[PDB]
Amino acid sequence: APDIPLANVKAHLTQLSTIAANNGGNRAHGRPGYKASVDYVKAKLDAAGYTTTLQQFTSGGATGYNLIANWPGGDPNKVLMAGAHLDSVSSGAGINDNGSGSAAVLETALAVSRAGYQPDKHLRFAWWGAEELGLIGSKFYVNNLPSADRSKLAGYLNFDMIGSPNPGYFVYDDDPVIEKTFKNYFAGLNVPTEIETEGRSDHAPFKNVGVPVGGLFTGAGYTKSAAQAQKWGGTAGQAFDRCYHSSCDSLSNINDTALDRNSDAAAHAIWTLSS
Ligand SMILES: N[C@@H](Cc1ccc(I)cc1)C(=O)O
Ligand SMILES: [Ca+2]
Ligand SMILES: [Zn+2]
Ligand SMILES: [Zn+2]
Repeated sequence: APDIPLANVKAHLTQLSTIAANNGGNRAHGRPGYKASVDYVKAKLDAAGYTTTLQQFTSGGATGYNLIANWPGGDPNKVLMAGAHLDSVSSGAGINDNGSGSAAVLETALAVSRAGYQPDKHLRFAWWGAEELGLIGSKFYVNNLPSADRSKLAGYLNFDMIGSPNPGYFVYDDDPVIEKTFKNYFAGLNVPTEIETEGRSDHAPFKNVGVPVGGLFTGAGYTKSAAQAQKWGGTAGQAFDRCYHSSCDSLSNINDTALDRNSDAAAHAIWTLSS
């Protein structure tokens, strides 16, 4: 797998930050900063050669969108998906929650095209709307995916909050092959990981219909323990993300090292699991 350039991921976050500032301070469902976020991500994918689909739904009286991006080619009967919710709460720009996962997934999709990769499995990336309303976009996708297409899914990888400023390195303890893939990447860095428990994200509708899932998380409102600060640094007794769901979930609310490592781990897992 390629090394995902941290600067490229950070540049997507800058664009999402400007989109929030240009649209009332947020990227929330039913508000213009969300569709503007979709438009940015979709244009990058279209230019890289993806087949993109805007999947519309209505929730709360307002139109929502999921953005689906299929990389042409690969085994139609073995589809590997990766995704991230692209909405924020209305209090702020949602840069860690979840610009971080959205940007890592986008940069991995662009890296596939830059590398000339032809995965054996068909790759499909997704950016979900209305996750903050209760997983509404990812539930809509799974609810509207015919059972014959559901059975073609080899896995769903989820990235939701992966740049927390006082990070831990959590790996979902779900499908064993996906989990092993992520833990192997972190072992090569000599960075320990822990099982995710803090978390309620967009892998749940896939997990609940038997699709193998996994993912990465760096923590939200829970407090980092003394033991976790000893293994990862940062500040014991402070939240992993002191700006969770806050107006201060801005460009300053990112730990570059965690964003870089989790973005690189995302690309590692997508390459490994697709061929
Ligand atoms: N989905 C939450 C943040 C979150 C990430 C990962 C897990 I696992 C659980 C929760 C939100 O959007 O606020
Ligand atoms: Ca990198
Ligand atoms: Zn989130
Ligand atoms: Zn959230």
